[PDB]
Amino acid sequence: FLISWRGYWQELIETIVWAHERTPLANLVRWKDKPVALSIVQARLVGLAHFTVGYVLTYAAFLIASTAGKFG
Amino acid sequence: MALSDTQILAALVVALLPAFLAFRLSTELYK
Amino acid sequence: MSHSVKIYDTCIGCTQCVRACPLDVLEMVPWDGCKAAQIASSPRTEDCVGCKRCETACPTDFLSIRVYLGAETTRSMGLAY
Amino acid sequence: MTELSGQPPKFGGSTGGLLSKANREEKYAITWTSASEQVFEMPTGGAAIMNEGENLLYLARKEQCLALGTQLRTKFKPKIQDYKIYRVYPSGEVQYLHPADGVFPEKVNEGREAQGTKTRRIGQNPEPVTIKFSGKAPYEV
Amino acid sequence: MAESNQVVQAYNGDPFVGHLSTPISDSAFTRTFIGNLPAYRKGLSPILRGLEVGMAHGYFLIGPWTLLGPLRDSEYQYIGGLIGALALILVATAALSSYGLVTFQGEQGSGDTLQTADGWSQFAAGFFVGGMGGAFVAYFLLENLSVVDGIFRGLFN
Amino acid sequence: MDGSYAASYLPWILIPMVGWLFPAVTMGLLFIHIESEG
Amino acid sequence: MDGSYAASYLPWILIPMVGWLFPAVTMGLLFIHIESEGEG
Amino acid sequence: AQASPTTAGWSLSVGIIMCLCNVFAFVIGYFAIQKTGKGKDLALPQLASKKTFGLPELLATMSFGHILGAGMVLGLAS
Amino acid sequence: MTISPPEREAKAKVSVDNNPVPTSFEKWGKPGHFDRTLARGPKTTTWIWNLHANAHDFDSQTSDLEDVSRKIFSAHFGHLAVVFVWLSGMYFHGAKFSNYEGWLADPTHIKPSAQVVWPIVGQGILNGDVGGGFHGIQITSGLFYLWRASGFTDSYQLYCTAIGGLVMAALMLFAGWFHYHVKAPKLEWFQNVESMMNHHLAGLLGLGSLGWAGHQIHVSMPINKLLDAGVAPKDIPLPHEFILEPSKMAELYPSFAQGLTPFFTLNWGVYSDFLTFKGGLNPVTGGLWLSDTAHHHLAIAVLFIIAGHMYRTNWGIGHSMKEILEAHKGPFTGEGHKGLYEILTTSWHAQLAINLALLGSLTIIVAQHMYAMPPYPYQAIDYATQLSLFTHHMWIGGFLIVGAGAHGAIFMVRDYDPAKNVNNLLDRMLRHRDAIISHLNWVCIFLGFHSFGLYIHNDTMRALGRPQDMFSDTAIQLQPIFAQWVQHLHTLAPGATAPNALATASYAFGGETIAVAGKVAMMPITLGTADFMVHHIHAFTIHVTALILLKGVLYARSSRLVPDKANLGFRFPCDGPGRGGTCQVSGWDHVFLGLFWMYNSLSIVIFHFSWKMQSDVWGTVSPDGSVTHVTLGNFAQSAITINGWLRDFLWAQAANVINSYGSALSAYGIMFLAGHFVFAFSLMFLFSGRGYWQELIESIVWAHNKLNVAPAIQPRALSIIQGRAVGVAHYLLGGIVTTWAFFLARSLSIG
Ligand code: CLA
Ligand code: CLA
Ligand code: CLA
Ligand code: CLA
Ligand code: CLA
Ligand SMILES: CCCCCCCCCCCCCCCC(=O)OC[C@H](COP(=O)(O)OC[C@@H](O)CO)OC(=O)CCCCCCCCCCCCCCC
Ligand SMILES: CCCCCCCCCCCCCCCC(=O)OC[C@H](COP(=O)(O)OC[C@@H](O)CO)OC(=O)CCCCCCCCCCCCCCC
Ligand SMILES: CC1=C(/C=C/C(C)=C\C=C\C(C)=C\C=C\C=C(C)\C=C\C=C(C)\C=C\C2=C(C)CCCC2(C)C)C(C)(C)CCC1
Ligand SMILES: CC1=C(C/C=C(\C)CCC[C@H](C)CCC[C@H](C)CCCC(C)C)C(=O)c2ccccc2C1=O
Ligand code: SF4
Ligand SMILES: [Ca+2]
Ligand SMILES: [Cl-]
Repeated sequence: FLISWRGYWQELIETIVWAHERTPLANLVRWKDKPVALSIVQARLVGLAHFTVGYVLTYAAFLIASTAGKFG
Repeated sequence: MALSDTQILAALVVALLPAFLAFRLSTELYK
Repeated sequence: MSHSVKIYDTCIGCTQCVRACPLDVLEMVPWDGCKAAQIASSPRTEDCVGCKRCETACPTDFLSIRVYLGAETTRSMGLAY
Repeated sequence: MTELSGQPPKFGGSTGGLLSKANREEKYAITWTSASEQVFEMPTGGAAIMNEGENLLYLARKEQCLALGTQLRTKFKPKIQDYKIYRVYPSGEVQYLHPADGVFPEKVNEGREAQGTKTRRIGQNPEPVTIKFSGKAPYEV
Repeated sequence: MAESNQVVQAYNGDPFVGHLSTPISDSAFTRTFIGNLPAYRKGLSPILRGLEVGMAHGYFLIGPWTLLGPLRDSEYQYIGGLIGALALILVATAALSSYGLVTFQGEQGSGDTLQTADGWSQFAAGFFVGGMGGAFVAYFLLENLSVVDGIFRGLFN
Repeated sequence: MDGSYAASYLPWILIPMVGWLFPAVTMGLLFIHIESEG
Repeated sequence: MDGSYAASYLPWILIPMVGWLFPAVTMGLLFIHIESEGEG
Repeated sequence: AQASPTTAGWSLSVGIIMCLCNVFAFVIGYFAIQKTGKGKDLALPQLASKKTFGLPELLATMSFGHILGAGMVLGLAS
Repeated sequence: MTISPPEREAKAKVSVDNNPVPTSFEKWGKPGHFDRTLARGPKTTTWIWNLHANAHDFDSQTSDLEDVSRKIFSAHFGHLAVVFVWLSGMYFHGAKFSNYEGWLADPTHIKPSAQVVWPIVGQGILNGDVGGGFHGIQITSGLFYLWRASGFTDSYQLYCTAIGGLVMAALMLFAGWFHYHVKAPKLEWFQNVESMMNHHLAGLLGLGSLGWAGHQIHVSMPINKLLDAGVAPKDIPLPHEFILEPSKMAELYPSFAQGLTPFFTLNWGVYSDFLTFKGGLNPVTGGLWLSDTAHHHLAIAVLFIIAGHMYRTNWGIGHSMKEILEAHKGPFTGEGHKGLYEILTTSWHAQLAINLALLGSLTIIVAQHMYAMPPYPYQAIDYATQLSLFTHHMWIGGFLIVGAGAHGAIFMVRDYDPAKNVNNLLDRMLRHRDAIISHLNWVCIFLGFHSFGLYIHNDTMRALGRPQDMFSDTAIQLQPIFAQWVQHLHTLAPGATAPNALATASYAFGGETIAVAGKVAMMPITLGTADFMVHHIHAFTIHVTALILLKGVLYARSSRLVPDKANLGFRFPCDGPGRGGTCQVSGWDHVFLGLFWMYNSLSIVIFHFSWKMQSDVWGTVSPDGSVTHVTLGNFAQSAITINGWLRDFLWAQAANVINSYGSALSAYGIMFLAGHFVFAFSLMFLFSGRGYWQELIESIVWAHNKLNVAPAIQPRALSIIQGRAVGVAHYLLGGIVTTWAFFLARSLSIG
């Protein structure tokens, strides 16, 4: 989410929307909300959230496991 | 010899071709 | 819904924003505030997507046309589906 | 508004055209008169052939019709400045959209009412604290 | 003009509709095949369509867990596959019913009976019953595979 | 019923298909076609 | 999986209830809610 | 245990195989070459079937004849 | 009016302008002359960056296709000059700064070394002892192996090669100057594609392998036969002594007694003494048989010379490529290739995209072929050389492919005419690009779930103590059945489907374990569940890269979001925050994302190669024959989980790079840290945006104004596109340098 920005995803989602609207049997079902790419700010926020969750969990697992396996 | 196990279920794929072509010929002759 | 497109009194009437606009949001109307005797107008902001081509085009020291993105509709999101 | 005429351009089909929205929500139409049968770029991908005389084309979005209009008026030997763009609703109601008063907006015209006009500079907008707990932003006042 | 050997024509005679008429998207076989699936077969009420779709789906949903789930190497292989399939069909029924609840709040159309609140609820009911029955009947076949084999070989004559 | 020839599992399911599924399907399709339009 | 603590039959049914039933029901309610098109 | 090649060219490899392949290549070239006579360098008095329709056609079909003949010789040579 | 030669038209299709561009040094002192927007004057620092970004963009510089073609021709000359300088420097360093003769005398007990570090600030520790009292940096280019295969013996021969390379560079440089300034070929000359192709197939490829087959038969093969017998390089006669003494050639190959008569009389069989078809590897050196390679280059010369005749030029016989193209059109494709000959003769970016794609694919093919059929002597013994060449050719191919996507998009933006492309292949592909891209997207999702998802499932199952529920050869097996079958077919080819082949084409398909010295040269490479999973990972990543780049090409004109994208250009940041935000819609931005994904793919490819070769191939053979591999055959059980790759591959094999300090390999650990640093550095450019940096520049510029040190060329933050270009460049550089250090240290430490 941080590196690749939005317009590329909106175009891809448009191809996916066309793929759904033209696939029979699946055509029986339609989305109640139009699928769109995440907004620019939303992208920044979601990418930062993944960055931070991974950051904290990685270091926590490392710290805990190293200190527990070694016992100080 | 005896025909291979894999050999018997290989002629059926080839038979899928005259099946398709007979279907096409029937549908065209119906016109 | 739609975005908001305001035109301020620093307008010089060069019309470049109208030519840049790819959705026909803007017009030129007669005015007496500038030499060109014309001011930009946004009578069709419900079609405005907010691509900011007008602002890119404006020559005045800080824009005389300003696009504030607002409530998103299928027309404003550029959706063809 | 009334009824729309014109011949559909010579074209074999694309995947980029109308979707369910065209029947369910809204669509757009562009008409233009051509001097000859000439090839033009389809805004949804591919090359199409416009016919001599009247041509009506249905597109998914207003911006697509306007991109086609700019292409018509900028990329053709005798320029085509005759195209009209309408919004078509599924109720059959047709709404004339472009050019508004018969004249392209790039040039001034009488009888046009200014909208979005602000009788001040950008730097003369009020402070947000002076308008907080209303629903307005400094450009809306 | 002696040039229409092309097989890929405009979809439904409209070249400006986002689709192309191809031997997969719009040929006589694919049309008469998909159009006569229980989802599109004319003269069918929604509950019967759901019944047929559920029968098929619940029947084939036994296999994956049966041969690959965690109970595959236990003495409850077929029972484990059956339980997984029943839970999957229950979740799918909940999903179908929720979709119907949300998509048909407004005005009920008059086109096809399946695309209404009543029609979609009937389709969900049919799907639930058909799926549970198809999973249970494929389970019952697998558990009694010896009698099926003896029948198809004439072993009991 | 059995068969020392290879792929003896093929007639196992192929005899019911030629005798039950295929005839039922063809007869149903032809019946719908006979009684079409009205 | 077992438990020697008091009333160790409680995780037996609470873990499926918290992991399967609670999320299914709350997501279904929130789904029908955010899609509700009642005016207002 | 390699491929044996006739041992010496003498009378069998040449003429009986090579000239025949060149002749049949000239026939197929006279039968199937499109631009038969329009090269930068033209041909000397036609008469027979060698330089009758251009030096380029003759040279190209003789090259193809030697291709056919080398193939024939190496193949039949076992 | 410079140096004017007579004519040299030869009554040909040559047509040149005598002197269109005069030579002068003034435009050197006016940087930015080739662009009108830059010739005015730099007002902001952006002008500077643009000066480098549009240097080779000859299209945006002038509208004359002829001038662009002449520029490209002369730039090709200058580029060949640069490459000639590089290769001549390689030969010079091998001549006067390498232990090539000491290595030739005892290749097994020595290491190839060139480049002597100057002893200063303690960097003299980089001159590690490579053998025979020689101290320097060990090279993994494999130059010594190519030189022994060529038949080099003395440093003076390499020095002559270096002098000749400098002379050839001067030749190419002068040719470029002369053909852009003096005799400049007209546009009509470049458009003879039939002539160009006939010449390239016949004269460039065919005559090249013909001459090299001659050199291999006359110089490489006899010297290599004498080296493999141990005659020692000081006792082997010079290469020309075999031409001056045909008896010396007959004593090594008795076929040379019968002369050229077997050739002219088609008596080729007697040529069996040097034209062979053995198949396997040389037992003494582990490389390919030089007689097999000589016969190969001979047959390739024959095929390419013959192929150089299909196309028509001035003499009527041949083929019109436009005719062959226009003939091919079927019921699914309207008019097929009608109009492709015209765009492949007036658009440079079209040829460039095609050629970049094929050349990148060919370089990948070269890596995958040279690793398993080691063509040079003692190459397979040097696992560092092998791994290095493999990964290098991989990276080169991947970059060329990304460039191919780039220039396809550029063609679409710049040289696409819809009037010249009506109901043909291009038109119909544009008319169903939604179908194409949606299906490629679905295939990419299916591949990601069914390759990486298998790894995640195995990590979770193993963590839970459920090894029987894993995907592995010992549980739920996913056997590469088809690849195993093809390996078996390859093994049985010699004597059966390949009668005249003595051995298998490559022992990686199966057979004996060819071993030279203490190490194993090449042995069968078994394939199992882990190989299945890695291969489908490769499929997934290649398909995703293709998805990104193909989407970039097919929508460079327009999309449902941006219908007039063609007017915005190939390279532009966006078209506003409107429509929800339209960031990275250009073809350039698709190239930008495809760069990262190609990096991902090739990193996985080279990691797979390194680990598989260290686990199931490379190792030490015993006098009994026992094979102890480098990492003890740990691939099958470790390469099936991500934690296995993190521990047994990365963490385990990184032990050499981190402990490299205080030793000759310390520069490798230094560059390891350096690559990590540059990768982290790139994230600032990729994660941020130009507005913040420009606003910070505002305050810094205010501080400059305060002390009156403000510059007239106003500081401006990097443009959006430039921000991304910097980001991707530093990302790729950092990551690739990290893995370069990792691979070199690991492979040099394992002996
Ligand atoms: C990872 C995916 C996966 C896995 C592991 C399985 C696993 C399995 N599948 Mg399934 N399947 C899958 C995906 C999968 N499937 C998909 C994607 C489809 C397409 C939607 C199918 C559709 C399919 C069908 C249709 C059937 C299976 C069946 C089976 C089982 C066959 C093996 C066996 O027990 O032998 C024994 C196999 C048999 C005894 C065959 C049944 C023979 C009956 C009597 C039919 C006779 C034909 C004839 C028309 C009789 C009709 C009578 C009528 C006229 C009244 C097996 C456990 C079979 C099954 O469920 O077993 C009952 C079966 O019928 N699969
Ligand atoms: C917020 C405090 C808290 C937390 C984080 C947990 C965590 C956990 N509990 Mg426990 N529990 C709690 C309070 C809490 N408990 C209290 C106060 C009681 C006494 C009423 C219990 C009684 C209880 C039982 C009987 C069991 C667990 C069990 C569990 C485990 C499985 C989840 C579950 O089944 O819960 C179920 C929880 C309940 C039935 C009671 C509700 C718990 C409190 C009162 C509500 C918490 C609301 C929370 C603050 C809302 C904020 C959410 C936030 C994201 C917005 C899990 C690790 C299971 C276990 O032991 O695993 C082996 C088990 O069977 N809990
Ligand atoms: C048999 C004739 C012939 C040969 C040998 C070549 C060879 C070459 N061409 Mg050319 N070309 C030819 C005919 C030929 N062309 C004709 C008739 C046309 C008109 C349609 C063109 C038009 C054409 C264009 C437009 C371009 C080329 C380019 C190239 C070079 C790119 C390939 C490369 O880099 O490989 C490796 C390179 C080398 C090995 C360099 C050594 C080759 C030297 C320079 C020439 C050989 C010396 C001479 C024949 C005598 C030595 C042999 C003798 C002692 C036995 C290459 C050296 C490209 C270019 O300019 O590259 C710079 C390019 O843009 N060609
Ligand atoms: C799917 C079809 C296909 C494929 C697979 C290829 C693939 C390839 N082509 Mg080809 N091409 C095609 C279609 C195709 N082309 C068609 C239909 C035409 C007719 C217009 C051409 C005509 C063409 C020419 C003239 C040449 C190629 C060459 C090449 C090879 C370049 C390798 C390289 O870049 O390394 C390095 C590059 C070189 C060694 C030579 C570079 C030659 C120049 C620089 C490129 C061509 C210049 C271009 C024709 C200028 C005119 C265009 C316009 C300005 C009028 C490559 C493998 C080149 C080659 O060497 O073929 C073996 C080359 O000479 N192509
Ligand atoms: C580890 C990092 C990471 C991951 C996982 C992804 C994920 C993905 N990328 Mg992406 N990307 C990344 C880094 C990453 N990216 C970076 C750094 C960049 C900047 C260059 C990009 C830029 C980029 C582009 C331009 C594109 C992608 C594409 C894709 C998708 C490919 C389709 C696929 O693989 O199927 C799905 C695979 C996954 C979702 C991986 C996770 C699957 C796990 C194993 C299963 C999870 C189980 C279950 C769902 C858990 C639910 C939890 C429960 C509580 C609900 C995929 C979802 C391409 C695409 O869209 O292809 C269609 C594409 O166009 N990426
Ligand atoms: C490879 C061969 C390809 C064929 C498919 C093979 C298996 C797939 C079976 C699917 C069939 C599709 C069923 C729906 C097809 C369907 O219902 O179509 C629809 C139609 C009646 O439905 P409607 O007209 O209301 O539907 C029209 C639209 O809804 C179309 O979508 O039925 C028929 O047309 C009659 C069937 C033709 C009768 C064919 C005669 C066969 C008798 C001769 C047999 C010869 C056998 C010789 C060899 C022994
Ligand atoms: C293991 C391989 C699995 C693939 C088998 C199934 C093929 C999938 C698509 C079927 C049609 C394509 C084959 C006929 C090839 C073919 O050309 O068919 C014929 C037809 C065009 O042929 P024409 O008659 O026009 O031939 C005249 C030519 O000169 C046209 O210029 O192609 C099409 O109908 C367009 C659709 C092709 C695009 C479909 C490709 C989809 C990508 C799938 C990739 C699979 C990977 C393969 C592994 C290498
Ligand atoms: C045909 C075809 C095909 C194929 C397909 C597949 C591959 C499959 C399917 C299959 C399936 C999917 C089958 C099925 C079966 C099912 C069943 C057989 C069912 C059932 C049910 C029952 C029998 C009942 C039950 C119940 C109930 C409901 C009630 C109560 C309880 C109980 C249980 C009794 C295709 C398209 C390719 C092509 C064309 C042709
Ligand atoms: C840091 C940063 C800046 C600020 C960066 C600037 C102003 C670049 C500064 C470059 C200096 C002036 C040159 C230093 C590097 C030289 C090019 C190295 C060569 C110098 C020779 C002497 C070797 C941006 O403008 C930007 C824009 C868009 C996205 C991300 C970013 C971003 O991350
Ligand atoms: S571009 Fe700016 S100054 Fe010019 S007419 Fe539009 S609003 Fe006025
Ligand atoms: Ca189990
Ligand atoms: Cl592990």
